[PDB]
Amino acid sequence: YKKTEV
Amino acid sequence: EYEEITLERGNSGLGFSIAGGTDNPHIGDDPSIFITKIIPGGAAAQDGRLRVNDSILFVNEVDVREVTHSAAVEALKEAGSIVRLYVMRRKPP
Repeated sequence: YKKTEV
Repeated sequence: EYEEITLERGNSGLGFSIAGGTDNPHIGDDPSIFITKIIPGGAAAQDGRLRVNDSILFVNEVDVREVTHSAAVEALKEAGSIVRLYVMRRKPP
């Protein structure tokens, strides 16, 4: 997984 | 079990941080777009004081959760000046 910054 | 939270979005970046969907999963047992982090000084931190894990159910009117994380991050920024966050309880750790 990768956490996408929003 | 879905909670309705209207939040004021920042200009070009909001102020939250999402874990993954069907394309990029933190968990292959529930493809649901999660928030794992709150961005400090952003939209989530200024307007309220939630938990991260608030699992993005509907944003505006777009049906997220069982999506690519790219469709939910785009629907979070496509909310404009105002994120209309609706968040279901499926797997709270």
